[PDB]
Amino acid sequence: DNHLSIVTLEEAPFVIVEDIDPETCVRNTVPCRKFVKINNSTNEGMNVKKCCKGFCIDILKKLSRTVKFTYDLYLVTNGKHGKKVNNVWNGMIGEVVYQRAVMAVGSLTINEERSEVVDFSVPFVETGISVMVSRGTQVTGLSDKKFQRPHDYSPPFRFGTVPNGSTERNIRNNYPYMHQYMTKFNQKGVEDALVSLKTGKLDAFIYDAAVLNYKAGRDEGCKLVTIGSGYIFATTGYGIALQKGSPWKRQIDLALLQFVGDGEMEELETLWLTGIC
Amino acid sequence: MSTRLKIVTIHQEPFVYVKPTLSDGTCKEEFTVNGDPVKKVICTGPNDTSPGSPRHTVPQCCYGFCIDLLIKLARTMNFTYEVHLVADGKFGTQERVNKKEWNGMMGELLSGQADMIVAPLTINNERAQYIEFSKPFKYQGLTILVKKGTRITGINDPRLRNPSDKFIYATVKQSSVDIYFRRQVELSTMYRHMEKHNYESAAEAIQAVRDNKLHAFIWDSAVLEFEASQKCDLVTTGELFFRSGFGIGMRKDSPWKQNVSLSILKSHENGFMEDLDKTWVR
Ligand SMILES: CCNC(=O)c1c(C)sc2nc(Cc3cccc(C(F)(F)F)c3F)cc(=O)n12
Ligand SMILES: N[C@@H](CCC(=O)O)C(=O)O
Ligand SMILES: [Ca+2]
Repeated sequence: DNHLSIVTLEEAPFVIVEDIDPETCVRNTVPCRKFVKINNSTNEGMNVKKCCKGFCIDILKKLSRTVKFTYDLYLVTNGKHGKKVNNVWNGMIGEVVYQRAVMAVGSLTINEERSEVVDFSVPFVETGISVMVSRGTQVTGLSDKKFQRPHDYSPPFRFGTVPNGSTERNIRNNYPYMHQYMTKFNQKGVEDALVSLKTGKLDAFIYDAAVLNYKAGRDEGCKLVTIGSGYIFATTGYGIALQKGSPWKRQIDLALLQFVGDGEMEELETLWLTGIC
Repeated sequence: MSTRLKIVTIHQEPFVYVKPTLSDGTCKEEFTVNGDPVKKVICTGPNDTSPGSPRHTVPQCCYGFCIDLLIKLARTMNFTYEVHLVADGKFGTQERVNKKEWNGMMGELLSGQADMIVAPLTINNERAQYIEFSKPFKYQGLTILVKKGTRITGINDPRLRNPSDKFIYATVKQSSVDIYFRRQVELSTMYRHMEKHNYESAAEAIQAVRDNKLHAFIWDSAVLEFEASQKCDLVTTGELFFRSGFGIGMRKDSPWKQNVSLSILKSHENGFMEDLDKTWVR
């Protein structure tokens, strides 16, 4: 019982999805399947063979080798990272909860409500909530009065997040006025948000610290920056989600702690996350 | 009859301050700059800190980041407790006796002398094989403390990588830093120098840097930076290496482990941990 069903989600540079050789998965890529629908009037669809790489994919390769398991990697199609709807989990969290996956590998934020339904590994990427602005925008951080009391300003500060993830959940829990205000500025994804920040349609973009630090490091002309020295509110980490009571957790934690000690994590950070800016 | 959890901690400012009680046996009522009262606990511990010497246990006063964290954990989870300082004054390493033994707070937790470790205890592979660590309450790293005037690039400075009896450096004996410099083959040269000068405590070592007895002290950034900001005659040098977290330590069969990590995650998410960080560290 060594061959494991593993779920992932694309989010550069953590998980990058590519098309297969027009015949298999070359280089540092691993095979990952994605279930694609024939149409929207059916449940019928087909698995499309893709290729996966990135920081989290390298961690999965090291774990597979160290912990001695083989796997069938697939991309989640029902939601993204994980959202609880009327006590029903979707995304990568849902796949683990409903036992369609042994583990979820990716840019998956550890938080209290997810920890109630899945077991998380020790953290292996430092993250939390950061604020991206165009260089020169004056905000102290998430607790600035421009965020906390937006209508005290003329015109009010325009800021949003990509909903349904750990960032929105945290803001909903901590800052009720800010949350109900932000919803008109919900962004479909990170690429749309960055373009809204550049087209002057958004003043600030609040999201996962690790992904924003990466995007700031590669921004063309280094126009978009994270506030402070890349300050992190609600500090947390990415972790591997495993089913509660999983026999795999002990060895995965021990292997991740071994990787940090040997400087193997620092190498992955150099290879995938560092940038020009 | 006591079903109270036995908590082991260690003297380590700004996480754990240790002070004498007043003559009535109570703790001096003190306040923060925020005007709030400093929460304090009675913590029993040896008076004679010297090694290979008799340990006379006396009630003392404990406070700080880790005590505030314990109070919140006990409040949240509804457990009763009693605090004591580790009898041998160490964090904990596994040493060869054929048999191997854990010392420090690690040894106390494994023997049953303690039910939980609440201290700035580094989460590492060696310890995680024997105990359960909570999700981290703090993420930090290793840095170097020197007397002001000394110039060092960091860990990769020729004065560290090529040791001599001219420049003396060390860390704390039987600690996670001791473990790290011993495990890593690339740090063997560095370890061979250190094993001759390593101190019994971080406080003994920080004092020896001030007294020009020790030239460089390699330790946790969360402790060193606090010390550097308080004592301006000492400065932290170089960039951070060996990043690691601090966690609550429990035995693998503890019924509290899931709720200890859930409480730590709740505290990071609602700003409580950042409040502790503002009160004690920054
Ligand atoms: C395998 C051991 N892991 C590490 O040494 C490690 C990284 C390598 S990146 C990272 N990031 C945090 C950030 C963090 C701070 C506070 C609380 C949490 C959380 F509770 F979520 F775990 C964090 F993840 C903590 C942490 O230990 N690591
Ligand atoms: N990493 C986040 C997704 C992005 C975010 O909401 O900041 C999560 O696991 O929910
Ligand atoms: Ca663990």
